[PDB]
Amino acid sequence: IKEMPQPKTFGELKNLPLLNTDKPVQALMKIADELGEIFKFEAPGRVTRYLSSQRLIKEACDESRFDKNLSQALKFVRDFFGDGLVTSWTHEKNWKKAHNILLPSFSQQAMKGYHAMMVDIAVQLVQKWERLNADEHIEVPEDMTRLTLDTIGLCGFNYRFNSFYRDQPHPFITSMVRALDEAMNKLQRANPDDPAYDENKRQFQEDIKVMNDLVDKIIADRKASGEQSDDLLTHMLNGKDPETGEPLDDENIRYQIITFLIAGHETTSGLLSFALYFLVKNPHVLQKAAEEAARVLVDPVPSYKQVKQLKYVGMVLNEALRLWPTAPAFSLYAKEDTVLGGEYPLEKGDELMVLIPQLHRDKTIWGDDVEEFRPERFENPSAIPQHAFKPFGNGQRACIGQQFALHEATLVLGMMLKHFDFEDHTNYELDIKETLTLKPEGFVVKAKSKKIPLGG
Ligand code: HEM
Ligand SMILES: C[C@@H](c1ncncc1F)[C@](O)(Cn1cncn1)c1ccc(F)cc1F
Repeated sequence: IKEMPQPKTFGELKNLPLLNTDKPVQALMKIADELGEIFKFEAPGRVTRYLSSQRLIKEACDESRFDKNLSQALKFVRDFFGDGLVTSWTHEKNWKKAHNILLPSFSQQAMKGYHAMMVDIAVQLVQKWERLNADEHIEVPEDMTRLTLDTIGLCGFNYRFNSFYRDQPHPFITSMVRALDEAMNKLQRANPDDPAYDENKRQFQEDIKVMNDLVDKIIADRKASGEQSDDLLTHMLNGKDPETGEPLDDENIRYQIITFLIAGHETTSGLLSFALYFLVKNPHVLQKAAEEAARVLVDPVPSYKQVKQLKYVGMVLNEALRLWPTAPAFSLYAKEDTVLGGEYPLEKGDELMVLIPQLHRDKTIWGDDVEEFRPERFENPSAIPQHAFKPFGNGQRACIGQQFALHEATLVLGMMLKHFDFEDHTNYELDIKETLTLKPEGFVVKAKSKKIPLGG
């Protein structure tokens, strides 16, 4: 029954120039602040409706009426991730097949089995910071990415990236980032000329080969191994579908490996980085979290059971995900003609985009203090209405890695708070870099050891 707001248009380009910025999600949040709970965004040949209120998003999350959509971003990265779990349609046969095969790799029982290898990498992080000299500082997102990449490599695939042995990032992730940048930049401007893009397109082939060589090696080293593994790669290679009784095909396996290597570390690094940012900006909250870590983590290394008792650290992480969910949007399509919210008619196939940071600032849900960092909002999880808090997506297409991410992040943040005091020595000004995920660029701290020993 109502007509939808729309931001500024530019002739035949429609709204597209508004995203000529390196911070498009933050630009869309500002449009949502100006225009409200829903607005229409048009580009040449596509329309998207952006949702920001829990009132409308709770309906969008009704899986009888809306299914996951492959947004323009997911259609773009499908060039690399193929029909892996993140980039396949719900009704593409390999989605449910791979979901069925890999679900058991993300249970609590699987988490108990990953714990010792998560501790392996977390101890390496703590030892790096213990070994810094006087007046040296920490590049926070850089070291969080070292940890999370190593953790998914070791836990998932028994592969050691050995990121803490490197002063620059592992070539695999440099090659991935550079291949994606090149693929993006290429979508514009006189492409077959003298240099083209890659110094005549050679660097992309090299970067593609880096990624294919690593996938080759992860698979070959497993098959040649005379040790028993039971990890994510075991299920990828050998798990049979409970429905059809067949394993994943070889091509899809390659896509799942690169999907999980990337999905399994990037957003978790961003979460750890934002959580430490908010802690040093809210020293009362840091103190409360540090007291919990000291009281709970009484052993030289944490046990799985002790990580489960880091209740306040978990609330800290959820509140960082509330303010800056590091995968900040997900996309849905209308299965049939329908009316959203009693007021906005949709046609079959219409795209809805959930603007998660704005959902998480809905004052009718959280109160007027939405910009404050207050972990106590999560003291009682049953008090949060359904579909108010969605940093991991929705329904059967929600993040399969959610518990892995939160166990890793709770473990590591707990050990950080046990072993160091933290100083915001530069009075860092939050600068949020946007790729397909969010991170606090240039965030640096100093860590003063509490001199607490690590069986590390
Ligand atoms: C705090 C960290 C993380 C956040 C915020 C996050 C966020 C998300 C979101 C929002 C989705 C839904 C995407 C969509 O609807 O298009 C998703 C799906 C997915 N995530 Fe994550 N994720 C995190 C960590 C992880 C980890 C650690 C892994 C792997 C170990 C992972 C693997 C996946 C996969 C495979 C899917 C697709 C699930 C499916 O459709 O079957 N994510 N994640
Ligand atoms: C969105 C993000 C993600 N999704 C879900 N859980 C964690 C994440 F970290 C991402 O890593 C983004 N990304 C894309 N190319 C580089 N990075 C991603 C990973 C794999 C993928 F198949 C698609 C995809 F969008």
